[PDB]
Amino acid sequence: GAPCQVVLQGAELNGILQAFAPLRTSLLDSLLVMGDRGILIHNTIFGEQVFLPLEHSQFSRYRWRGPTAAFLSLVDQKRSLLSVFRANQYPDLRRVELAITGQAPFRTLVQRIWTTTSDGEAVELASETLMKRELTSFVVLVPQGTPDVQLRLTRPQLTKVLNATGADSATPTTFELGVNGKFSVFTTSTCVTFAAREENAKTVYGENTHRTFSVVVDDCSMRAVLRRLQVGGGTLKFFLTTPVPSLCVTATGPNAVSAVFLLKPQ
Amino acid sequence: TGPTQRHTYYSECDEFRFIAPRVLDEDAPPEKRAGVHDGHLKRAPKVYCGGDERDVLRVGSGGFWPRRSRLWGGVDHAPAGFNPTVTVFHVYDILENVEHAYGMRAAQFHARFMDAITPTGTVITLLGLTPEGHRVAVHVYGTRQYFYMNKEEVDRHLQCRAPRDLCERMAAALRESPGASFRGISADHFEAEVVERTDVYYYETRPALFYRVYVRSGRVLSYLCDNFCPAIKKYEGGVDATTRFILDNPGFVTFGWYRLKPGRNNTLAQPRAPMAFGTSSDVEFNCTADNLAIEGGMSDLPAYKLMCFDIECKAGGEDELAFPVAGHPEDLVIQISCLLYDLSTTALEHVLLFSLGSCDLPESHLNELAARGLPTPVVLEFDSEFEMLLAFMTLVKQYGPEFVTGYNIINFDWPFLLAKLTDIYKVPLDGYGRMNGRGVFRVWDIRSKIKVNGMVNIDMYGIITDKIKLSSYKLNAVAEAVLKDKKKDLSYRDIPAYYAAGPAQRGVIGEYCIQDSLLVGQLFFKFLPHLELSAVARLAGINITRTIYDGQQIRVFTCLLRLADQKGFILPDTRVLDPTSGFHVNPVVVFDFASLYPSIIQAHNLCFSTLSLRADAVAHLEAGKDYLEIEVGGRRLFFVKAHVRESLLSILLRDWLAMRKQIRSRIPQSSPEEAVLLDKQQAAIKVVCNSVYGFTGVQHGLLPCLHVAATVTTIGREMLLATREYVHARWAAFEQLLADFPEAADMRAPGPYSMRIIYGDTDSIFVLCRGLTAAGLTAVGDKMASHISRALFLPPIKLECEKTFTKLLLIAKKKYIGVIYGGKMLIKGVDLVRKNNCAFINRTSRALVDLLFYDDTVSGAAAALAERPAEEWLARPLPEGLQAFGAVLVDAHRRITDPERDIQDFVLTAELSRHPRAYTNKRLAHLTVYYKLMARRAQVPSIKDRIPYVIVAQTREVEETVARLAALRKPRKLLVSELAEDPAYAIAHGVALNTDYYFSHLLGAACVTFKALFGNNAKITESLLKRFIPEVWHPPDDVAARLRTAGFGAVGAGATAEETRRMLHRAFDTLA
DNA sequence: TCGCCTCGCAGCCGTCCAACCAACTCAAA
DNA sequence: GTTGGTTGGACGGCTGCGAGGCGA
Ligand SMILES: [Ca+2]
Ligand SMILES: [Ca+2]
Repeated sequence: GAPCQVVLQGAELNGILQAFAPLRTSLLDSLLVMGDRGILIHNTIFGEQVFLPLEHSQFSRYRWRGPTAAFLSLVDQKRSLLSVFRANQYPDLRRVELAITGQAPFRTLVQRIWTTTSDGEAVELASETLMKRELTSFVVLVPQGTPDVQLRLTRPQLTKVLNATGADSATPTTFELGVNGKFSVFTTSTCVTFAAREENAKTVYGENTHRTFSVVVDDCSMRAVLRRLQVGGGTLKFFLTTPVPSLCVTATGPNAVSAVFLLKPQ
Repeated sequence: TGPTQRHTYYSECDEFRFIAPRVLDEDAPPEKRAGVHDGHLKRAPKVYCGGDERDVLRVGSGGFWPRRSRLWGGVDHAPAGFNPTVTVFHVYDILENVEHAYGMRAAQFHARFMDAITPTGTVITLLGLTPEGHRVAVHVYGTRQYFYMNKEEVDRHLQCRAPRDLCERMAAALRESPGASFRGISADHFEAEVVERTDVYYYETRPALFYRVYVRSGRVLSYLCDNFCPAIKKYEGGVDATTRFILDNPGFVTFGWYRLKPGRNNTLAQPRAPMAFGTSSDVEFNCTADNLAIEGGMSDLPAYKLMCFDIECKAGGEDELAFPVAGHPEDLVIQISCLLYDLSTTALEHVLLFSLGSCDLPESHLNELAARGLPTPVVLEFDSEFEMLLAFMTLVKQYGPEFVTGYNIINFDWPFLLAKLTDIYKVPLDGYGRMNGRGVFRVWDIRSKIKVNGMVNIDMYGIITDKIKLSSYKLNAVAEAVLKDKKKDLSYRDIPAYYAAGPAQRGVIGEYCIQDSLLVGQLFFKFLPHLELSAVARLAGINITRTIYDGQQIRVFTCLLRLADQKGFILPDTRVLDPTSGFHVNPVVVFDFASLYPSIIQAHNLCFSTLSLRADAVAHLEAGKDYLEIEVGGRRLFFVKAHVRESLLSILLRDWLAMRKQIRSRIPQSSPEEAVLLDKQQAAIKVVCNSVYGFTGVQHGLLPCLHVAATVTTIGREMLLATREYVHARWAAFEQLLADFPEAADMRAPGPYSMRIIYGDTDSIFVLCRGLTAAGLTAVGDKMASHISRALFLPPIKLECEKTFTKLLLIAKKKYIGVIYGGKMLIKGVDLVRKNNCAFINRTSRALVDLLFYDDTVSGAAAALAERPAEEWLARPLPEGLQAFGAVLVDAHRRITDPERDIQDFVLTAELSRHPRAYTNKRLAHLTVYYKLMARRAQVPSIKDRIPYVIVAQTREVEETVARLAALRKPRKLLVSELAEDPAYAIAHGVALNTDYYFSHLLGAACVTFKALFGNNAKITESLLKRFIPEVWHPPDDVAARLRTAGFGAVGAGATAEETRRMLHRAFDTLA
């Protein structure tokens, strides 16, 4: 049997399908990084770092052995390993398997697909099978550490923030958290404000609300990226104790997708 | 008195158009050294040689070139009392001319010859040589062309009651002709007679009464046939007097030995007086056909001469590197090399160099020629183009080389010379052949053709392209390939510079001109083209000139005409075999039908004369037994069998094949020179036999019968299917094969037995023999072939075992690569090493092919691909054993990016057709390189020359330098056009090659061949080949630096497995 | 009256197909 | 001729933005 085996059927397959539903085509060209803890999907959208961690526990069965494997999601520069998780690409989808075989750095992933047929017969779509050898060498740089501040925004609150975000490099935007727990985002022509609090439309729940800060971002990318990914409300995660500060926005809907934006040094 | 018929070549000349390069005025100031002088000059044309000077047109003792001339300008320069007795003479050519009794009244011809040309008659002139090497012309009198017309049709139309009346009608139709160019003709110029003949077309055709009409002139014949009674079909009006002379005199030939003999009333050939000579010959005779006999036993060629010549020209316009145009007065012939050989001994006898301007051959050249034992070059110098060209044509007329050769002389040298002579100078050419005037001397484009009366032009370019397969047919490439004689070339780009420099450098031009003619002479005496052409001329009953230049049809036509006349006829004037592409590691036996189409014609008695489109034609005959019924193109056709009526085509083929067998039997016992002649003969017979099928199929050809042609192919197709079904039925099991061929017992290989046809073309079948070994199989194959032949087909149809492949890639119809049992590789219908590619792609492509065929691991794995449809291989691991094939691609990929790599392997090249501003598609790699050369460091430029280039990676500096100077008259994602680079620059700066460009062209090349392994599906092939290459991923350098300063951790890379694992655990914790 | 959500239209980009130029021709100079 | 870049246009799948309608 294959050393590494991944299965999605039933409830777990439904969970994954729901997670991918808002993401549309956004992740179809991506790096898949596979290890014991799950599949980390990585891409860049409008120059910004985008991640989707699919935890091992979210799969019906998950077994991994040997080193981390990385795969480009595209096979023969056409079909994607993640095309199976598009909302309506396989209407009768019933089961998906990943088998990874061979030895590093030359292992092959095989993806197999089943559809429930009349009377609930699980028939394999053999012609839709996908095969991919791992990247023989890869480097990916990944977020680490605990954020200094976390602020959870509902879908209306985040869309207000994206509207307050600057339209171009010539009109940058500032994110600030003040001594009184006032959180605010502003630029040359507009401003938005919220009352942050530790875990009523202006109330924002969070962690380390007492840690005041001011940070700036030049790019309009944060609005474009988070709309592209269809983020329906999310946690703003601020990383401040680094040479370049960073903001990670993690979605709170069906998708667990995250975009990371570099912040102007203080 | 002077000549009876005026000599039209120049024997005197005292003014001419003087054209010479001004640079020859090496005393003149630099302001007047460019361009040509072009004006008339009032003096006799002159030639200089070795410090002496002579009039070009003077004949006498001290000439600078050899002569084989008796008359010059109507003066007899023969020795005192010159009167050689002629008995035997060789004929190499035959002319056809009209003479008129009135014109010849002052010549002293015997009455019998005058009567034959009263008032006009066709004279057949045989040209050749006596054993003593005297040039002879023998004028044969009394041959008349003739055609036939149906008596009933003519009588019913013209109300004719007697042959007298018909002659009046024809004479009247010529008197009344447009342009009046026959007024003077009368019914006396014709003879009509009633004969019984049969139209050659169809079995049911009854013998009928025809008028056979004799005419005295080909001109007259051609008009009547194309204008007289157009509703009435003419027969054999196309047949020339030479053909009638040959066919109506049994045994006569167009090339061979003859004897003068007494004729009927004890008549003898009459020697002409010199002033009545029609040609540049030593002796001339008048005779009739009864004064001639073929001389048996004599076969050696007499001492004919060969001239091998080559011209050099100099473009004289604003660009000295432009191709010279004969109509441009300033574009000059500047030299002519002329080597004269004895064609019987092959000895080189004279080396002449005609030079416009003074010319001193290099001492090294002279020493080399002396060491080789060759004649010392004679250098003929001239002040002008006209003087030189006139001297050359003077040599041609006076020396009269019966055979002329060179390289591309038909398509270049002759047309260029004759354009100069005809258009610039106003020289008539019609006296420069053998005839002293009014002879044919003409070039015409189709490539191109030449006809010069009495002169057999054989262009070695034609001979070599028709005989040897080469990457280039440039003379130097040919000399390397054929003579193993590697040598240097002087570029046309060099000529203007050498020419201007002086007599020593013009001498270097001369050396290279001489060397070129010497090489051509070697090619000529290697291939001996005159011997094969003369063989065909003799067989076909046509002259050697028509043999060279007319098509295949006339050869079969003339032979058919001979037989048809003998037989009383007159000739009227006008899918299961498809291959599944794939790779076979089981042996493939090739069965080949021997001369299939000829054999079908003979076996099935096909002919014009056996065919019927009507059932009532053969209702008196027994079906099957007496005729073949066959559906062809939707029609029912009948062909009666040989015992009902024998096919004329059958007879021709049978007799030729019997003759060819007799000749090939005599060779093992023949002397070394006999072996050469017998070999040429048997080869001539083969080419004529193989043309019979084609002859019947030419719509609008001489004597078409598309019904015969179609029947041949239809029977062909059915025989191949019959061969397949017989093989399949008779040898489905090994036990059946062993019962026929018991030696097959030891031939049994381990796996399942099968014997199936996998391919078949027009005349061969490929039989895949699963479960048999390749070793005994070629021998058992020939006994299979014999057995099949016996069981299925009529003699002389023969199936033969041709070869056995051990490995075979069937690509498509007529495309395959196979290894023969002896280990040799055979490639058909594909090129592996295309000229558009760099050496890297060509070498790697060939290496992949060699691996498929010579690594059994790869071979067996490649065969295993056939077990599954092509799409399935996308979804599963490929057969184990293809690993090495993948390794070649990975190595090739790695070799592109290697900093230690030879740039020269990756160099492409493109010429500059014209200045870069004159292009429309200005995005071309070589134009990008042209402007980069200019832009950076004003690197050495180019014009009408080959620019080498390499395709380079987009290293940002290329983007910055993309602003080319062409604007003085893309900014991102650059085109291949823009990423082109000078290889010297690329070497000097360690620039990276474009991996995508080179590797995609390698995968392209691979998909031409290996696509057959995957259903001929190029996209799957490309995908599966691309999959072998290692993929890597990294963030860009700037991004990576930024993310590291943002505190991002590294995953994969050179980190340990544990570091990577832990880092991903951190990622999942942060991203959640 | 203002904000949010949904639907439609426009711009976009990648794929493919057909046509056009141009080089080897190509070999003589 | 034939082939290889290129180019320019049809078109098909997709996402974003703007406007209109409905609900609070
Ligand atoms: Ca030549
Ligand atoms: Ca030449």
